[PDB]
Amino acid sequence: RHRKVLRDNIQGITKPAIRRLARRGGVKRISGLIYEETRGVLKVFLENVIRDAVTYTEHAKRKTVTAMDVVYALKRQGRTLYGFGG
Amino acid sequence: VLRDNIQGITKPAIRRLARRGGVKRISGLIYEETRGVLKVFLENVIRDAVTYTEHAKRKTVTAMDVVYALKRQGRTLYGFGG
Amino acid sequence: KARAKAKTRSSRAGLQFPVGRVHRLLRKGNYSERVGAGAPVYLAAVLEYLTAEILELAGNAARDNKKTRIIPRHLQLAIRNDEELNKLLGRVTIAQGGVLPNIQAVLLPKKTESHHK
Amino acid sequence: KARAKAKTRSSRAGLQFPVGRVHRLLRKGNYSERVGAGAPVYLAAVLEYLTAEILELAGNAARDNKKTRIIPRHLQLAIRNDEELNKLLGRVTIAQGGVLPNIQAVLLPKKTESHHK
Amino acid sequence: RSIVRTLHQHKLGRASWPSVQQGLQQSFLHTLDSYRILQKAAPFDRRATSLAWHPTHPSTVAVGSKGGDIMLWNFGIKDKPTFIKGIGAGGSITGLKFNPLNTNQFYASSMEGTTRLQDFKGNILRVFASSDTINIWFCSLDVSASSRMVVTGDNVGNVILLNMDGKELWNLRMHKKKVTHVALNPCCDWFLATASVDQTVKIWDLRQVRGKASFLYSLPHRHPVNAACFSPDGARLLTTDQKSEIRVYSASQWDCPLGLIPHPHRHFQHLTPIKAAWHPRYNLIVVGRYPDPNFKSCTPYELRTIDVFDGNSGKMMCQLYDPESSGISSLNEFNPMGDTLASAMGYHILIWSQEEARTRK
Amino acid sequence: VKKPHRYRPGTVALREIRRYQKSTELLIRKLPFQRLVREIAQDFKTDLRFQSSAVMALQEACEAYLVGLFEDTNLCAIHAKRVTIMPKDIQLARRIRGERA
Amino acid sequence: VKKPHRYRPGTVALREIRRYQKSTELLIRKLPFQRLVREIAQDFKTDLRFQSSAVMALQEACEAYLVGLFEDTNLCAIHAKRVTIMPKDIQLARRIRGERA
Amino acid sequence: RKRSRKESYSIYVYKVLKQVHPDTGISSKAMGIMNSFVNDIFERIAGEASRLAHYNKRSTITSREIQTAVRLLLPGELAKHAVSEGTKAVTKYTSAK
Amino acid sequence: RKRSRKESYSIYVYKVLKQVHPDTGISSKAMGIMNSFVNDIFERIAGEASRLAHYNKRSTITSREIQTAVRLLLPGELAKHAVSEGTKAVTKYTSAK
DNA sequence: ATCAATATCCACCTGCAGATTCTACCAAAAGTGTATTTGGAAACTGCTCCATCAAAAGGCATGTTCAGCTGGTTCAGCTGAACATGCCTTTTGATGGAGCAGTTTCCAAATACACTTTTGGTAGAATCTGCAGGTGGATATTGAT
DNA sequence: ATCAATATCCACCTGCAGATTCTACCAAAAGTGTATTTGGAAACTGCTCCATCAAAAGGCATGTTCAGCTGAACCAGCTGAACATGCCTTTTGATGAGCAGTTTCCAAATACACTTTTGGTAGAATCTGCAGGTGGATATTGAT
Repeated sequence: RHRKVLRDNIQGITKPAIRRLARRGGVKRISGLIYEETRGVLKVFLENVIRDAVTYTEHAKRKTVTAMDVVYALKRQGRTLYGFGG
Repeated sequence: VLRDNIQGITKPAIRRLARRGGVKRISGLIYEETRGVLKVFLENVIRDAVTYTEHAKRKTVTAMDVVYALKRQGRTLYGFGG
Repeated sequence: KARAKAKTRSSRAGLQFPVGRVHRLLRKGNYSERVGAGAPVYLAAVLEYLTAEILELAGNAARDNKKTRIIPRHLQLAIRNDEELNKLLGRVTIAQGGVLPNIQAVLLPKKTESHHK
Repeated sequence: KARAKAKTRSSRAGLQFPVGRVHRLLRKGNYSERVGAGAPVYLAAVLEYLTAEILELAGNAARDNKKTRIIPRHLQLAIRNDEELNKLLGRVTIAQGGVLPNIQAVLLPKKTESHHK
Repeated sequence: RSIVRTLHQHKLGRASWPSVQQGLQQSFLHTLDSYRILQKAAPFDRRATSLAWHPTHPSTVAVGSKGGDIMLWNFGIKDKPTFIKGIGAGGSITGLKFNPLNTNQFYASSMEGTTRLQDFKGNILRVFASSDTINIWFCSLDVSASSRMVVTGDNVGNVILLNMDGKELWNLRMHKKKVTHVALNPCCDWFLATASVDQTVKIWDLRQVRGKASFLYSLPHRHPVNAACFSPDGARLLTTDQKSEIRVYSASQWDCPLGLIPHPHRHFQHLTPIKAAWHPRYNLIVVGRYPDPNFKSCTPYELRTIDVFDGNSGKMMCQLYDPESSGISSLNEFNPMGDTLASAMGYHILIWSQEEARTRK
Repeated sequence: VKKPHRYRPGTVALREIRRYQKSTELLIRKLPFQRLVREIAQDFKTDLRFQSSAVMALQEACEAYLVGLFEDTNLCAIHAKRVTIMPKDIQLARRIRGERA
Repeated sequence: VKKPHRYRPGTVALREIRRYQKSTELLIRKLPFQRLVREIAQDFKTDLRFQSSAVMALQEACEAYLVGLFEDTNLCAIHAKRVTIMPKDIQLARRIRGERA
Repeated sequence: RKRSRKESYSIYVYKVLKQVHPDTGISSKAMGIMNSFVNDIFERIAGEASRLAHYNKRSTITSREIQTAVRLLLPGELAKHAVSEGTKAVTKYTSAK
Repeated sequence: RKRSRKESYSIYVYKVLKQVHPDTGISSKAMGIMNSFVNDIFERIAGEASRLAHYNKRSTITSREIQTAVRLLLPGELAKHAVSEGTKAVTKYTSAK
């Protein structure tokens, strides 16, 4: 079926999930339009990280995106992630 | 009051730097704050440069020293070698 | 003729970290053509001191929460409540780290209740 | 004894940037134990292309100002007007460069000005 | 287009049998779109694994469950279909086939590692093979009444050949991995085609090949092969791979394939391997569809449907799809008469027959 | 008494803030994030496989980044004499940090 | 001519903005900066000399960083329905970037 | 009398400038900026290539490694043209061994 | 003869933990975090030392180089204590010869 | 009976700081060889990744109420931008000294390399036990009277 | 202000899912013995920087002043918050095959020693944009 839950995409991040993330950050009251911009920013960030990871995996001639690939991709941009290897 | 050489960064000079940055109206208290910010930044850069020159057994803070000091802070500088 | 009993370089320096391992990683890794004798011991000592500081703060945080085991959260609190460590690791994310419970003051309910009509 | 007329590896590749010099700088620098033959050629070509792009944009900037010599100001305009290069050099300060003209709209005054008396 | 004009044109003898067959097949496709209704369905415990048609009876269908349950389901009788409970852990009936002599029995290959002859009433007659050892099981099964031979494959790549009374002279390893399908040709009774996960199909002649895996030919495949089924006339070999490809090989130059039919039937651990089947009295191929995001589908609708192609032209001719059964139809086997189609969806068995003929008084 | 207990606007917001700052459980569900990541992976290469740990790493990093951005945004909102975060706050935060917007 | 030509507030400021954005000569004076740099150096270590190029580099880096901070401060100021830069704006700009130090 | 020999990329930058704009000159300070730019990009690409080599447990920096480094550092359409230019350069060099 | 061997800093971190807090335990994820921390700081200091050796045309990394790297990287009072620990360790090592 | 201080902006002209081009020298780069080494292709294998159908348990998408935030509209008052003045700190020159940043040369601690002996992490089992999840109460929050 | 629904703080009590704690061993570490470099002492030159003098002269510290901005105070209107409830959507346990992760080889590749010669540059002669100085010529923003 053509389910495509509101986009089959970033629109799958339910509004309560963005509310939960904002609350973890200390946000008390949220405007209506914040959700779409949050989805856009998430999409851009994910695109960049995944592009770096996919380049890494393609260089080694692998059909898997290893966790260390994501770790090194994040380290490239300066968001080192501790707890998955180094 | 003691000049402290931080007043050497005159108010008109702060106005000029702010003007080049796109501002139009300066509140009075901006001058002391900008003097403090510049002091902190200069302290950091000079500390790194002095560490570099000390490690080389020198007494002159070379231009390459300050350029390398700026590299660490992520403020790469072009024009004085590299 | 003698072959004195092998004594570890860690014991000589009184460090719990492996001096030989740091030497080996320095040679393999191409940091410089030659590695001096005293560099590995110094580097191992630095690593040991930093690890000790982080673990001490983590254990204090754990005791604060009435837990005997250090889970990833307790490392996050230790790193984020100490200025120098927070600066050394200011651009790092801890798996299952969480955040400090900081809440901005203005958001808190306004207890400044005064004369009202 | 043959001693074929020496042709620079730059000429063989049809490049203006030196290929031997990059190979030397790669060997000395501890970038890796071994450097392949094709690496210096590729790197020299990449550097040449980037230099060509920036210089072409700077020259275009100079012609717009009726100036025939590229001064440091022009390179700033070339880098900070092209989005891709700005991304490449977003964390670099050019000596004696200045800043691009930019005035926020809120600052510009009311536009009411025309002969009315 | 000339729906009725061709049969009379034949009747004068101007048309040969093949043209008549083509016309009758066209009629079959034309009526197939009225079959869309699902006349009956039935549940039982776990995923369905095996489908076998009663060789003679045109309403009896046998289906096995992944847990070792066997169900005899004669449509229209409401006789509380016979059900045999199984272990439920590894009793999966990987292959079910009626005993051609006595239809009340069946040859069932099970994950237990026991290809057995069992009466539908429940009592087990005789076990043909049992390799024991747990990480050795039986996956394939085929029986030829003409020569009274029974063939069964193993998980490692060693196939066995037994008479209907025993005395196997076989167990020579022919593949480096699991042997998925073995098919004994109907027309002849001596040459056998076997498909395996080795990504190769080997054709044998059991009456003449005994010399250390002496094969007539090797059919390379790009991906693992699930099934290698012969046309009822035995002149064509239909081979189904695991990612997306269907190949038909003729008796002439076995090696080269007649046509490559793209079709998405990707593999899954928890899905009964998809098998294309031959239409008993036409040149049609029936196989389910398993949508793929990466597969090339030009149509705007990507639905799970039972596709029907033509053996020679290799083009789609009809599709079956009825919402309320949008599951994946792993298996699809036609009724011997060619009127009813039985499908094995997960946990549901589907029959695509139609109503009867004119009514009496 | 017949009137039903109704919490005033806000007294649940702070409670949620405390609850979700005192915890560490991932907030974005596994399946939607997995689908999103795989969809974005199609544009760069076809027939890619993601280790479960790789997707977990991506989720952790994305949630951390969003939490940081929301903190900076809320800080911007206060500076405007407001309690509600609006899109222009996100845009200013991103502009100051160095990202495109 | 009761009063001389008196430009209204803002116009001279805009003209100065244009003039100092079209130029590239250093805005900080040379000798004061030299003396300040030497004071900081003597704080960190005694009897140190400086190459003229090194002091030039310090001047360039400081001016560039300050102008960047002023751009961000102005961006923050406009956000607050204002045209004036105040210390709170510098504080916010430094905080968002991560320059708390 | 005594003086070292500084090595720079000045002459080659001048050659490229002459190629793209024959009737144009470059100041000494602009030449300094260009030298710094070339050196910085050299260091960036070489470092990323070295990391790519060590990460795959390899000890030789081949053309593939520099290709990946360029793909990773540069943005947008700049990567495409640069990779094409490098590929042409290596193809020409190897075709005339 | 296959035998995987994944080298790690778990045992040493555990020894230090017992030394500084005998009645405390560490989770596997916590131990992974500490492993990553140790590797990260090692890379930082070693790379800074390598860079320093290059600037001064020095072909070796000695205790002075690590000391300068530590002074550059670590902030605040953590630099003083770390350098004091390093000096004490090196003097103890040499005095044992 | 909107033009005037100041600006901007163009047109032209001249000399020199400062780029360009040109001698010469010689340090690296090629070229020709001989020696290591090691990247990618077979080969295998054991962990783990792909993603359906029931079944189920929770979140959540959708609709009311409605409290309170929030842009907007007036309004003081304050305050900083503009301008006029006279001192005065900062630029251009200097002229030496001279401190020491580079540049040679020498050799003795220092480290590499290499083997050969030794034992310390590490991959598996064994088993030990924090604490996650329940179960209950006691208290504080919060709220409309 | 009592009070009246929750939430959160507690506080015992299991049991099991990970952590500690035993092994064997083999790969990496440590101990001698040569080779071979660094780099650091010790002695230079002469280059750059400290100062310290003139003289401006350009900038700034310095007071009026008043025009626009910044902050109050209400205010209406709406929009996010909160609960209520069915209905999705996510979560999860059933007993195949792909491919990441190691071994092991060469043929190809790169490295390592001398040699030849040549682009690289030290610095020196030239050219020559354009910085700077006159002059108009408009042009903008602010006063009837």
